[PDB]
Amino acid sequence: AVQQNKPTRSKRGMRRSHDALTAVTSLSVDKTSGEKHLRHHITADGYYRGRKVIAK
Amino acid sequence: MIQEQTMLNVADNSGARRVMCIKVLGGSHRRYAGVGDIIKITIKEAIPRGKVKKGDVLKAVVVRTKKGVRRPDGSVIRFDGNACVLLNNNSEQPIGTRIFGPVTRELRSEKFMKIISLAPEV
Amino acid sequence: MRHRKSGRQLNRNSSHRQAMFRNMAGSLVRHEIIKTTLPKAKELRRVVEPLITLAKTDSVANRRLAFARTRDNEIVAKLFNELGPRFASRAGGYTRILKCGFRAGDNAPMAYIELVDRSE
RNA sequence: AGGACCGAACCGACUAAUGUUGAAAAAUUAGCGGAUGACUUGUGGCUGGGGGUGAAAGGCCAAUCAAACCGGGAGAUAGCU
RNA sequence: GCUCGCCGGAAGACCAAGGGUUCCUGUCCAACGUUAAUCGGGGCAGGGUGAGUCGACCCCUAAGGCGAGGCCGAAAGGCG
RNA sequence: ACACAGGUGGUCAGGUAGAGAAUACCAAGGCGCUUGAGAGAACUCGGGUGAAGGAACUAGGCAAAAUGGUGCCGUAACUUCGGGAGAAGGCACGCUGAUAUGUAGGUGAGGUCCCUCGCGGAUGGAGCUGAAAUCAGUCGAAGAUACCAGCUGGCUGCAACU
RNA sequence: AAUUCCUUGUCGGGUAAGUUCCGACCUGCACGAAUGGCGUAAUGAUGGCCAGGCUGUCUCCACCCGAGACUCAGUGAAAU
RNA sequence: GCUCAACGGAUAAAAGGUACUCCGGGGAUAACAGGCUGAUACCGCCCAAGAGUUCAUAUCGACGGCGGUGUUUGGCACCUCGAUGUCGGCUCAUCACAUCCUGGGGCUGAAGUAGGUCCCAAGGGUAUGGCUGUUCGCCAUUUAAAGUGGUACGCGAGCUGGGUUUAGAACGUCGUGAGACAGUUCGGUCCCUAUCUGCCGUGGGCGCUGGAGAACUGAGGGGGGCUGCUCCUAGUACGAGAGGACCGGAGUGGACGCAUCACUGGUGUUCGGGUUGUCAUGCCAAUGGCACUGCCCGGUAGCUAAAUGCGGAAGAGAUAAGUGCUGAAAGCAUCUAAGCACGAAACUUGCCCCGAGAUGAGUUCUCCCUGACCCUUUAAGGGUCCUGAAGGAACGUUGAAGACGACGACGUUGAUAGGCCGGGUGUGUAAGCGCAGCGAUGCGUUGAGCUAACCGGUACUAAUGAACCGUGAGGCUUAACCU
Repeated sequence: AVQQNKPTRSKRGMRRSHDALTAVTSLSVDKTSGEKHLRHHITADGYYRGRKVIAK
Repeated sequence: MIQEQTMLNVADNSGARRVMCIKVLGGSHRRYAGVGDIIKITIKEAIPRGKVKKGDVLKAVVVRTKKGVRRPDGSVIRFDGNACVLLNNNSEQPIGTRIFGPVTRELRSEKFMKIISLAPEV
Repeated sequence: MRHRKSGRQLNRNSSHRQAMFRNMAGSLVRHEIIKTTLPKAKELRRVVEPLITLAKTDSVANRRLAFARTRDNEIVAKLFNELGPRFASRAGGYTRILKCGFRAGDNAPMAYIELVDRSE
């Protein structure tokens, strides 16, 4: 019905061996700037596809 | 559909306005009756001068139902107002001296095949 | 599964979604740019582009539109003279979607949705 | 005219829908008898523990009742755990 | 600010009983506030409720309490 | 004990629908319930619609569904004469314009006439409010069109009812 | 019979069949006169039964719309 | 000098109730279950009075006896006082065989159709309702079987609350009484987010030895296997005679498993049309917001059974009981000893699906890459550079796939998603205009108008170049042949 023995610190690691939702994997290159961005996403500084859009 | 507790009219004479359907029988898991399927029936109001009496249990066949009959070609021939014919269990054939409604010829099993040999235009 | 359903279910009741998209599509004509979420913005093209294409046909019997579907009370005085004559001729594609990733420290897929202001 | 109908508040609690480490240690949702009468209810007062009160169930008296709580007798007594 | 929805015998509006700073608006956002926080009965500073006619006090008083002298009970206490 | 659906007395009241303090929609006024974005899975909880049979389901019509308004008709046995009674059962229902560009009932005046010329003393019946009837047309498959809003007959035991 | 041992009696009616329903039998193993007996209407948070109306309770499930469940992110309990 | 007699004298002097009980404890002590037992029991047999016209054994069986079983009736008290919740039902099967239906062989007092009835076997198959809590017993109606049994006498971290069952209470009866009846009647509570084994589906790491892409073998596993009634084969077989059958089929029904959306209805809150209430739009035409999608009616795409389709094979192999040949030991007799055959509804191959972690990891085809240097406390590590193929994945547009991953398309060498411009099914001729009409409204333009899944065209808008992973002919031993 309930826990009668505590799971091991090996079992803890067996349940954290796939824990990364993001690795994070390699970036993509721009087209008018020496800058790089996330695959199919505009940077927080506005860089994407040589357009430099909605920058701050 | 014609199932348990169904209250319906008789197609033979002397049976009166009401008889009750009390299980289909003839095999495992038998529910609902189609045209020419034999059902078990009980008599409740039958005319005193007729061959049958109240509370005596008989065999009957469905002659009218809105599921109709489609065996000949796949097109459904349908009937308004659920009705049954009363069958002899030992000597075979229907038990009345008259029959009501226009009727059908698809009732072709030899134990009731005499139905086409009566006063109707079928 | 979902049998034949091809439109996505997003967030809130279908009644709240109806009014939120009605309010966002009419207001984007005056704001020119809106900041919102990617799944929401990907379904905005389905209601804001036909609202601009509504000015493509010219008739005295076309001015009573945008009153039963996608109501807005202020575009109905300017849109037929402004975007109807040359822009609405292209019958779609007026929108740009800007995928921006995270908004802050939370999990929401942030997007900006804007209208094209010059065709050439 | 009414210890009368249908029916809210106002009184009850015959029920099902949920809850059951609850939203809540007695509640919620939807129906339902009583509904001007032996009606219902606010405020203030009086009744106390083997004592009170009850159109009466061994029911009610600060979650306990074949007898609610506290300080003291008190470190009561336990062929027993 | 706009547009949309919800309540509308209330989820609007005016008060008692009780609570005792919680109202009003200036600043911070270390700590507290099952999300952010530039906001909050939070941290911190200040401002706030004025009566001859409302109520008490004041004048009566139902139930009832307290109750001289006197009485009951060893006394305490009680009756009246 | 909790930014706890629980407990808590007085005071005021509206369009339209409604007999209503029920209930639907809404005005004045108030508020968006102090985690967010998506997926569209069984399953659990809550809702919607359903053919032809029908209580067969189940200890058992429990539960759920149907009915449900008003006017005009029609009304059993049993009975302590008071009841039973809503017995049971039937028929109808929107809209148009005309008589009257709104009839009669309620309300009621310019005017007319009188006297003690005035919170005056009569009278006529415009203005306001406005049934219902009569006649003739018209539409949907459906007119009580939404909310709101009846299961009935017939025995037996217990209990007089409140 | 709310009382019944044989007893779910016996028999007539009601069912397809009824340990139940209504009535009749007397042989009440143990009804019976205020310790109350017999008896009827409206009524009744009333036990049992017959018929109809109306019905997804069932035949037999089938499709439709939400919340929780599912995925990530936020702030993060319990018996054991 | 005490029936102080409970006698070794508890006080001179004392009975009951607890369903209102409380406390200290308990298998020292109870009902169920598992085991233990098998007197009892069920099942079969040895004996065979006597029955069966005659006749013991076709079919039965006395007076008595044995064996098998775990199996009823009843015992032991070894597992329960820190709890294996009470009877039946529904759900759900699964094992046995002393075989119920199916098969195989046989005696019959079996001439034939039926009937009576015993060995051999576990592949396939074996009813619902009434009163009643009752499964059951009784009954009604049905079977090829509704077989005889085991499963904690199969049912609660699965359900209902009717039996059982207190605290309200009554009827009958008993017990002065307080309480009492596995008598009777109304009424009377049903808690539970999973640690791991058991399971179902599904990711990631590792193995199969250069990398990559894929199709084939088949160690072994599972599925298929049943049948009522009638009609034909057949008035043929048999038998005075009446009557009346095998093989193998068909007609009509069923269990069970398996697949579809063409039929047909239903549903279909992304499509259309009508309509009640009320607020908004100045008001009206007309159209939204809310009212169970407010209400009412059709219905595409799709689901679905309330609809439609379908099934247990031949050849080859091998098998209890049974059918056996030639034949000895034991001149004969014998299926067995030497020697060798037949055969069941069962079963292996064959068919249909899985399957090389078959670590015994098998096969074969299609595709690709032909590289160096420094240091050392090194027969091994740590650094740098050249050059990365064939391919795979992420990242996207998403779906015939889906809880999440996985996986089927398509990423400009593009039809993958969305949109536009149409068509189609579906709805039903609108909002306008013209005329007629007191007007509601009708008719004509108009088969109008509207649309989502079905169908077509289209790059209109979006799926960027790259970047990333994947490396340079691929470890060890043996044999033969040519050299």
